[PDB]
Amino acid sequence: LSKEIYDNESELRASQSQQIMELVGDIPKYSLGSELRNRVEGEPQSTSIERLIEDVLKLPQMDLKVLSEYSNLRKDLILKCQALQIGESKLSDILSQTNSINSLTT
Amino acid sequence: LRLEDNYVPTSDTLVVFKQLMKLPVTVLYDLTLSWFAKFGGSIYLLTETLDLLIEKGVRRNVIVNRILYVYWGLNVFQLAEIDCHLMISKPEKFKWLPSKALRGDGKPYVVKLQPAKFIENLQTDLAKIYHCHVYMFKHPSLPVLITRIQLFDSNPLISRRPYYVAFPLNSPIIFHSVDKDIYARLVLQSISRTISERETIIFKPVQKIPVKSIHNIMTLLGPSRFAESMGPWECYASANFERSPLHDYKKHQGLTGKKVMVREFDDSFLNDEEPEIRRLRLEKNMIKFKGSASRYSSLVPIEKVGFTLKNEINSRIITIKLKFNGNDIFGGLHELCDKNLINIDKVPGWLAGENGSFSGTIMNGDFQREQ
Amino acid sequence: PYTWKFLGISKQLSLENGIAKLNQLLNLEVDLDIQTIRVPSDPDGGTAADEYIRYEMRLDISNLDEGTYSKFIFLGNSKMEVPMFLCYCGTDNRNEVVLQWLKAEYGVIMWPIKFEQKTMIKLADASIVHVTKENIEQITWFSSKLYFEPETQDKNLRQFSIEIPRESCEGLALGYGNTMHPYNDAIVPYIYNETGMAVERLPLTSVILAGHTKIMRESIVTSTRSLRNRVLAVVLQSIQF
Amino acid sequence: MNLKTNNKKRLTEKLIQKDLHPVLNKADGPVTFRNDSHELNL
Amino acid sequence: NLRLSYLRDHTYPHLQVSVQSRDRVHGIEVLVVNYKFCRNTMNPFEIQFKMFYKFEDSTLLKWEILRISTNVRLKAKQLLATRNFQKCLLSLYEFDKIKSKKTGIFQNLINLLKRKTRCYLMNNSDSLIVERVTIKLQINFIITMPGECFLPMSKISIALWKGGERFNQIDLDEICYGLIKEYGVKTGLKEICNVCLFPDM
Amino acid sequence: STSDRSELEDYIVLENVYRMFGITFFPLVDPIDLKIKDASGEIFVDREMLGIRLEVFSERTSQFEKPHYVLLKKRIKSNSWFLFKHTIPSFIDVQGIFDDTNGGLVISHDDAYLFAKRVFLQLVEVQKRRQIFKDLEAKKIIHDLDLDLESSMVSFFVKDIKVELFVKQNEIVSCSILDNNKSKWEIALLGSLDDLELKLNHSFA
Repeated sequence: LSKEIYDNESELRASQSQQIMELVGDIPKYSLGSELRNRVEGEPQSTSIERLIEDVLKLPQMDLKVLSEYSNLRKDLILKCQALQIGESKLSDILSQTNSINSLTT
Repeated sequence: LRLEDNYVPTSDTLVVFKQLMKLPVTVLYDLTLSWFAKFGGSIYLLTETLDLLIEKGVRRNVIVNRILYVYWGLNVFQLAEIDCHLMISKPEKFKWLPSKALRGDGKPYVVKLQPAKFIENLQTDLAKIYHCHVYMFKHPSLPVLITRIQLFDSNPLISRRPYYVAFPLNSPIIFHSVDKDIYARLVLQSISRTISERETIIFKPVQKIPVKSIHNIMTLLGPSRFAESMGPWECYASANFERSPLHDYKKHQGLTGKKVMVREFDDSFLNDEEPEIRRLRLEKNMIKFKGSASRYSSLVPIEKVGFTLKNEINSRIITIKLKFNGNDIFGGLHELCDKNLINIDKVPGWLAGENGSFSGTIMNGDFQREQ
Repeated sequence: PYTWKFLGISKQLSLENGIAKLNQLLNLEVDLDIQTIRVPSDPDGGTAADEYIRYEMRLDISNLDEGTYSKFIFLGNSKMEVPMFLCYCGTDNRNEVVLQWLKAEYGVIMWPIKFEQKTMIKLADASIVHVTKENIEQITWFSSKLYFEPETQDKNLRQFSIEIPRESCEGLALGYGNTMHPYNDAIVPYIYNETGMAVERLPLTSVILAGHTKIMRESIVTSTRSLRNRVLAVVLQSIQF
Repeated sequence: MNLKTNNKKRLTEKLIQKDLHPVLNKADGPVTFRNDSHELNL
Repeated sequence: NLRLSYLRDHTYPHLQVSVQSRDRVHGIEVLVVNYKFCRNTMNPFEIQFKMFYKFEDSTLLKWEILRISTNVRLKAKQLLATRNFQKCLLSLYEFDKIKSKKTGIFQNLINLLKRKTRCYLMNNSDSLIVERVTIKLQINFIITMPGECFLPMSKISIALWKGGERFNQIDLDEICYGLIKEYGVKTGLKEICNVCLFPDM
Repeated sequence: STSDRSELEDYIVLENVYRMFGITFFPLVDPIDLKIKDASGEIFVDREMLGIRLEVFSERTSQFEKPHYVLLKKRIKSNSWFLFKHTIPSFIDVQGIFDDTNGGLVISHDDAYLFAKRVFLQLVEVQKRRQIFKDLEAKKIIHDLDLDLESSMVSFFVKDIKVELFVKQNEIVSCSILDNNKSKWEIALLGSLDDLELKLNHSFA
């Protein structure tokens, strides 16, 4: 009788486990990079801007006010890494230019 | 249910006695000090007791009774340390098996792992399946990382055979101990999943025949200059023939000249004194089977090798299948050539010892390994 | 599974006489056919030093067991130095009592025959030359598995084998040319050319064919009871001085 | 499977698409670029 | 002789090396040597070095520059203060190779575009400007010697003009990057001048 | 043999000044396929071989290091080299680079020279990555440290903090500080490799 009770409760638990796994995904795991889930779980102990850049372009897009705020923050971070790459290339160009100027003055 | 170091298993005491009797006294002193510093049981007051015991010149039996009857198995971490020190001491007992680490298209991936964060990740991946305990140390001489993975079962906890996975420091080739049970596939697959963390890695095995020691497999397939030459090209893996361009030119092989012997190219071997010519013949055999100049054993002892020579005469594929055996194959082959049984003028490169411990076929004069 | 041990015979003897003494000592009856066979019946032999007299001393008993079944294949020639020899199989006691009778009656000298390397090569050459009834020699092929067992320092190289498949053997034979000796003119020069391992000087142990025969250094294991004419011809040629 | 079908659909709609002068001479192509790039350090 | 032939012809073509003298003190050794990079026969530039071996426990102590042909001297002024002469020799050789390839590419483009429309070079040889109808196309090819990788890396960028003003730079940079990525260098530039023609397609 | 001795000495010192470049192509012959043509008794080579001698020159010890060798053998039916027996350690991937150069097939000599130059750039990058950390140790700005075989992952000590670095090709990508000012100090030292030498005096003054 206890075995049949457990079998009936496992059959009831199967539909519950399928329903609570088929809820709204809420941007679930196995979809972000390493650094996003490491910042989720806290204390990453190793920051690296290149992996943050390569993983922030991998996150998808989507109480709709917090959804609009998330998409606005996503556009903001996209503009951040865009300006970062632009500034890095321009800084390399400026450094080459002033290296030529320093060579001429010396 | 990931077991910590303070848990003690249920094993027989006499087999731990037999294992701990295979160690010297100073490593036993270091083990007692480290275990009492980490766990203790029955500060510096009990240290001078063993300091006075090792000064009197006691045997190993009274000190192994001391260590087995001030802790009375000890724990899982103490057993891991005992077995790993036994691995360091006698390396000829184990048997390694290499496996490459591919990713993406097929380009090899260097592991570049760190010993801190890898261990908890491997343990939290393995604990969702079985009871497990991992332990990872650094080899004191060779620059590798040996990881001892131990598993358990419930009929309290019956132990399993400990599974070893040896990581070299900067190579895409990962050695593991030879097993084929489902626990071996589980541990290797779990390591292949947890070492990646950015993009997925798979472990295609590069060899099927096991090799004996860790120095031998490190010299064969680790990060080393001997990793590909290994045979008659052993001179290029040590560079004993040339000096730097900033060296003298008076002591140069172009200026001094090396004593050589005129080879024979007609079939003058099947028709069969001067000890300088005998010394030059032994030097020729030493050149062909080894580098420049015991006395028969090679750099690495190879256990088993199976060749296959698929030539092609008048559009007929003529295969033969050489197979070898024994302790050191190419050393015994150099010995058989040294007794003038094998004509060294017609010994090809693949038989001579190059691409050692690789049993593969030959299709028109260029070696290739087997999967 | 009929392991053919080999023994030598000192003096040339006839076998039609004295066999009744073996019958009286044995209380059995044996048949001794007199086959005046001749090797390579093709006419390029000169009909001189090519014929032999074979005495297949069978034991026509109940054949329920093969280990007690023992033939005695003989050979002889009245032109060579050592004229005769025999070869026996089985694990019967009748082998011991008949070697006792052969030592006692005719007064001959018996000794076991040890094999060379070129002798084993010629036996592997001759154990595949099949004789048909149409007076020609058709040659079958077998995926031969050679063997070696040398002794080195610290047992470095214990044992190593050279295995050649059947189609490769037939290809080497057809690429060498038409000859009646493949295993001494084609394969062994091919192994010497592509490996440098001269198999005449390396220590042979077991030239094994593809389940057909198994030539050793002390015996010959076969699958059928009978032994061919060229095999015993090569063996009798080998023990000369 | 969705990426395979999407790749096939993209190839079929690009076959209808118009690229006559600057693309259709190759649509020896990317290998000479990598050769000259690792040669000239581009 | 065969080893010097493999060292001279097969692995360093058009390079004139000649040892000059050597001397020893009591245990060091001096060596003066010159190189003449003769890939550009119209104006080959040379250099002269002077090295000081330790000659046993092999170490370089002193090395310096005797004289440079005044053609790359300002460009070499930044590189010859790094005190690593292997980078100096390899950078000079790679600079000669890259400059010869650049002038070959530009000679090919001018020999293929001198028929239909006009053309002229620029500052030294670093950029090339063609014109049509008006519409102008400027292609840039800058060789940057390293300073503060170490090989001299090159840069390729193009720029257009519709007569009125310059075009946008982002789309032209993306188009020339994709066209060089897809076709090549000797073929990509022909395609980009054919698409800046745009008479038919 | 005195004038010929001086000529051979000039030849040897010319070989030395060419070998100071770093990438040289020394000739070689595999001693198994020295087949005789049997037309006059002379010996022709069946399969050609060309050996590359990579040689990186250090700056700290001011001497040449152990030279790494690459050997190429021509295939028997394609007239293209395939990488026979190289001596480079396996963290620098050699076979994939040889497959990547010129689409897999290498015909001319400068096509091999491009592959040799790529492997040379990789080796010199590893050597400079080791040298800069070794001279940072010798200048006693850092305490005892450990290096990898390729000097891509190191861990040194400063006066209070244990610092781990994972560096890519001549520029630092991932750092680690372990013992809200820690994150600023973490992102500050990121960048080039001589910038690390400059920025270490910016926080240890």
